[PDB]
Amino acid sequence: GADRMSKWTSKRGPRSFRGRKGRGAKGIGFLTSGWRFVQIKEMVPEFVVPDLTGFKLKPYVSYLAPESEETPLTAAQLFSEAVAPAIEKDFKDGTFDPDNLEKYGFEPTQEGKLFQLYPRNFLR
Amino acid sequence: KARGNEYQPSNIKRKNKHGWVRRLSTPAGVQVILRRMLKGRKSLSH
Amino acid sequence: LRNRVTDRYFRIQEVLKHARHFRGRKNRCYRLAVRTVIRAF
Amino acid sequence: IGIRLTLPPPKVVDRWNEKRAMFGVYDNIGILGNFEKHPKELIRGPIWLRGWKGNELQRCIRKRKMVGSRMFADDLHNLNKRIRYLYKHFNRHGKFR
Amino acid sequence: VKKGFRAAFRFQKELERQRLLRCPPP
Amino acid sequence: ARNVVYPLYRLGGPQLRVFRTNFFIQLVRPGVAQPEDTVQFRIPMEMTRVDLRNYLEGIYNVPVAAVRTRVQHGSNKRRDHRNVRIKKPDYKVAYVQLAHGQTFTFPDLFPEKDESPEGSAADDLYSMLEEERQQRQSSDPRRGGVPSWFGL
Amino acid sequence: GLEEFFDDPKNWGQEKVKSGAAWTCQQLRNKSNEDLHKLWYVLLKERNMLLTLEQEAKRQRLPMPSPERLDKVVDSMDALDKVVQEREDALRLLQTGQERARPGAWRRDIFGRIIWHKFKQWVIPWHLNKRYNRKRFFALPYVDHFLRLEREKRARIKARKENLERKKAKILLKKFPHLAE
Amino acid sequence: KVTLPPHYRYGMSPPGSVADKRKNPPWIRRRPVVVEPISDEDWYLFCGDTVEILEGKDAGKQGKVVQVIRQRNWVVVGGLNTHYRYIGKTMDYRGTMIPSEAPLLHRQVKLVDPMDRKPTEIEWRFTEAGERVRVSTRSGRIIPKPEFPRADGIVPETWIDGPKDTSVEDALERTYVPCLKTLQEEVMEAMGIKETRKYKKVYWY
RNA sequence: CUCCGCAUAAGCCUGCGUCAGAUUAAAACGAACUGACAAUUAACAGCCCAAUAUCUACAAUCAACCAACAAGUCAUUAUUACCCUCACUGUCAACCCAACACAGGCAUGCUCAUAAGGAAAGGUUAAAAAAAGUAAAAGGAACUCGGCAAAUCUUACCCCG
RNA sequence: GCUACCUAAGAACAGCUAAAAGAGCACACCCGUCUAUGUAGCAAAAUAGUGGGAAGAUUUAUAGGUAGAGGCGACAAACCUA
RNA sequence: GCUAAACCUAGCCCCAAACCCACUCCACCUUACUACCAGACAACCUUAGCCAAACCAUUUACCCAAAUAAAGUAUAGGCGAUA
Ligand SMILES: [K+]
Ligand SMILES: [K+]
Ligand SMILES: [K+]
Ligand SMILES: [K+]
Ligand SMILES: [K+]
Ligand SMILES: [Mg+2]
Ligand SMILES: [Mg+2]
Ligand SMILES: [Mg+2]
Ligand SMILES: [Mg+2]
Ligand SMILES: [Mg+2]
Ligand SMILES: [Mg+2]
Ligand SMILES: [Mg+2]
Ligand SMILES: [Mg+2]
Ligand SMILES: [Mg+2]
Ligand SMILES: [Mg+2]
Ligand SMILES: [Mg+2]
Ligand SMILES: [Mg+2]
Ligand SMILES: [Mg+2]
Ligand SMILES: [Mg+2]
Ligand SMILES: [Mg+2]
Ligand SMILES: [Mg+2]
Ligand SMILES: [Mg+2]
Ligand SMILES: [Mg+2]
Ligand SMILES: [Mg+2]
Ligand SMILES: [Mg+2]
Ligand SMILES: [Mg+2]
Ligand SMILES: [Mg+2]
Ligand SMILES: [Mg+2]
Repeated sequence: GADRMSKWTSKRGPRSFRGRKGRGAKGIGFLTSGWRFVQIKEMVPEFVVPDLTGFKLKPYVSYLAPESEETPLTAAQLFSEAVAPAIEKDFKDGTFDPDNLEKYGFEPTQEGKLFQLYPRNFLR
Repeated sequence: KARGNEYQPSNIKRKNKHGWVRRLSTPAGVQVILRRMLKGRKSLSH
Repeated sequence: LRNRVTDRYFRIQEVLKHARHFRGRKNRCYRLAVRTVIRAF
Repeated sequence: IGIRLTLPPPKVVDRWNEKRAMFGVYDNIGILGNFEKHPKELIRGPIWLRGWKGNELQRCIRKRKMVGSRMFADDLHNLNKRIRYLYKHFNRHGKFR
Repeated sequence: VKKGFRAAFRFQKELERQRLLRCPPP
Repeated sequence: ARNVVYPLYRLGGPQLRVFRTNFFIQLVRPGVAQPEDTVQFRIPMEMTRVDLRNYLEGIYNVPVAAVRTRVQHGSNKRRDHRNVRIKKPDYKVAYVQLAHGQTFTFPDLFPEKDESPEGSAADDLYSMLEEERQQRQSSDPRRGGVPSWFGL
Repeated sequence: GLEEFFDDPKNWGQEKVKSGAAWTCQQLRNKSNEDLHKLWYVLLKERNMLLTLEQEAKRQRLPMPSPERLDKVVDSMDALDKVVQEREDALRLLQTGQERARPGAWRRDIFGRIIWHKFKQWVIPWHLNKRYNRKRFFALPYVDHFLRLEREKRARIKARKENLERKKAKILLKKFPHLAE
Repeated sequence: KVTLPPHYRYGMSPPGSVADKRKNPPWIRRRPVVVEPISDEDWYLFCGDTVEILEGKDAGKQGKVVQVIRQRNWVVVGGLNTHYRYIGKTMDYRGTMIPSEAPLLHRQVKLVDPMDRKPTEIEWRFTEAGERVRVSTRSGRIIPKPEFPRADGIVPETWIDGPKDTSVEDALERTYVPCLKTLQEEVMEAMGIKETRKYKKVYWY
């Protein structure tokens, strides 16, 4: 006699069922004796809003802007734009070595970094 | 006396008797879920 | 090949044309008119 | 009621298309070709029905024997049940014994 | 819809007869 | 943020920071009488009151004192074709109290003054319809239904 | 403050409001990360304003002055997200070589279906997790029949689709004789 | 989005309109209209083209196409092949009779030759630069596609940037220097936020 | 009239709030039917509590006298670890289980006749038969299988357990 | 999730005599002796009157357990979703 | 004259050929679709009957890798049904 098709939410069931279910909000703390909630400021997300004073860009773009070709950024393109000039310069100067790719910009291990590419330990 | 009211609703009882975990606990319930998936039921478990 | 009857109208009319001066439903209902038409003949 | 009130669209049959024009060609292939090929080899259709004829039970048995391993589960089950029913009907029921 | 042309033709002729009866020509 | 995997937190560790948040809110007119310093918003489920307070204080620089949130449930009673229930989406209603005695009132976003200005544009078809209707006259009873086109 | 949630008071009540084009992927690539951040926040403010205006229009039973502005803002924000994601993916491929930022694996479920299981963040090792161990990532030899039945059902669907397409092509050729050439 | 049903009969009205919804209800199921499968490379009738009506009501009059419907291979000319309908009719006001054009199939209209007002046959031929243009088979006459009003209705010449419209120079100013750095790191360094506590290892499974 | 009523629990999930229509209510405007728009804001409840050893014989019944048997819901200590805070979910209604706007079923706290909740009669006439009541001359079980029903609120027995 | 039995932790039982009660009268509450009505009914077992129990082998809320070549049964060949 | 009647497509069936499925983001084995703590629970084992033998008890065909033929031959069987 229960609507199986309907979505099972926190508004259905007894008090325990209603209290043990959430709407998807991330936790920002933990419970301790006396049903007392302790909040963690670090677990609470902190918005990063820059200063918009003097920013010349606007939500819309004038229709007089000329059309430009679309080229999605690739790993090879990024390497050519960033690391290739320095690598070519060092190779021509003779200072190139196969052991200082980290000096050129390579990251051997993501461990020990605040922002890690894989696994991603940072938010958008 | 008067019959027809044999179904007394209870969410805890319903979920315990018929549920995803209850079905997957035993191989027979897994087969029931498989039959429902093959038939195309929108609701596989209570 | 599925075959279906298409001239049932004419088959019914071949009997109902003889049952039009009767009284009641035995001049327009085939299952009732067919028995009276045979008796009339 | 039960009869259309309008004439159906006229039906035109191309009596001289390629298929009707070349129907029956190469039927006497064995007779007029030193019997290299049999006329039954020109029949196209089910693999179990090529130069063979029989009743429903024989057709079902032949299909199960030849392509039974390649059939779907439901189709094979239905074929087995049909074979059982046909066996019972043809060996236990009827008017002439 | 049933396959056939003879029944439709015969019923069309009967309908034409009925139309002539309903609207007699001069 | 929404539909993202929050990094797991351990004792100590860094601070969880979001740089490009995808939480979009909308200031809705309250349907019932509210205090002057009270502002009502509609927000997604994944947004908490603390997150809303930080959002307002960091993006719009609005002083916030107290936030109270509730979950509003949409109606699933409607039956469309094929007798299938259609679910109106649920949302979260948030009430925010201004933190320095400021008062907010929802403005009239559709002033009749601007909606009916002196400068207006009329379609050619509409103007033709209006002119033709004005030119055409109702049939006088004394004519008795006789057409009023023939000059004779 | 709270004024940013509403459009310009002069523009309030206007039937139509002029707007420009939406930022393209190449234009956003031409800009730096900080510029993209600031533009994202500006677009977020504009999107909030447009959503508020649309909701108030629905409340007052009046048409929105310009619905296309919301679509343009959404497209611009999606393009910005695409550019940022492309940059992040390229950097990840260079530094580590992994395609995806979230670890995952190909696992067979309890129903025998091959799925992509995305790993979750935990504190205890994998073997010490009672709830994780309660999950089954293998299929016992009683699901083969159901897998075969599902495969046969999919084959039937595909055969029906192909046969219907061929019948439609034949009908089209019959109606238009000149399509034979 | 106005998701079209599997069998949605197109007509002389834009999809997702009040007229279409008064017609084309979600519960309607009509016989499909068989349409000749003209490929994108075979359709030679565009908006603004001056075509001559053949076999139609006018049967010879030349007019400009005002609307194209490739779903049913329809091109509608302006002021030609018209039937009279009462628009804006009320209980007493008979309404203003106006002529509404009926759609014409591709086979019923033939594009006129710019060289000679007589109709011509279109053959798609690529130019030296690779631009495929409609060439008259009668005398090798190039038929350029007529210019049509822009989709957004904004003329580039008659357009002044608004308060919320970025200028061309600002939109084209490239300030992106590629580097092996993330947006989060760049924003952190730009704004001056400094973090010293590292992210400890978490088990992924 | 008041069988109740109010609130919680359980159950259901927007199911008589506003506007624009009136299909429809076992008549009919009401609106419970259609579309759009609003809403229920935590203090009340749910969601709790580090480890290793260790402690816990003396009922409740106003718990004081007696009085029991069926022998009873309602405790710690030692050491180590431990600065940090107010997150999330339920809050609507004339409502649940019985195919129904069903005389049925439905756990608690308060009220004990109400401060809260409702209307037995669509209009007319007053035939038969039928149903629920009131009153009855004289007799008072003569009725009937039987004092069945109704009224008043007896005595003496027998069989079985 | 009805019902037969059991398990864990709960709840209710006005007033009167005697108080020592598987005690008596008598409400809530449980059950259903007799009559009338109803028999497609209000109800696939009900309503009205009249009845038995009502501090106990009593009634009852919640969660769990016993599954058919069986369960369970103060044996009625009971009950195990009308 | 009402109620009505009529329609031609949606698509489906049998073959042939070819060995098909798989992950925008997020969530989903606990009460599935629920961001985030100390586990150890792990699969394998003759099918039986209806029915026929006019009851029934032994018995009673169920594709197992080439169409046909050998051949319903040898052979088995309450030497019966039948295999
Ligand atoms: K026989
Ligand atoms: K409800
Ligand atoms: K007697
Ligand atoms: K009842
Ligand atoms: K028998
Ligand atoms: Mg039922
Ligand atoms: Mg119960
Ligand atoms: Mg709350
Ligand atoms: Mg509290
Ligand atoms: Mg309330
Ligand atoms: Mg009860
Ligand atoms: Mg009152
Ligand atoms: Mg009455
Ligand atoms: Mg009356
Ligand atoms: Mg008397
Ligand atoms: Mg007597
Ligand atoms: Mg006496
Ligand atoms: Mg007598
Ligand atoms: Mg009596
Ligand atoms: Mg006794
Ligand atoms: Mg106990
Ligand atoms: Mg008492
Ligand atoms: Mg007693
Ligand atoms: Mg008593
Ligand atoms: Mg007995
Ligand atoms: Mg007996
Ligand atoms: Mg037998
Ligand atoms: Mg027998």
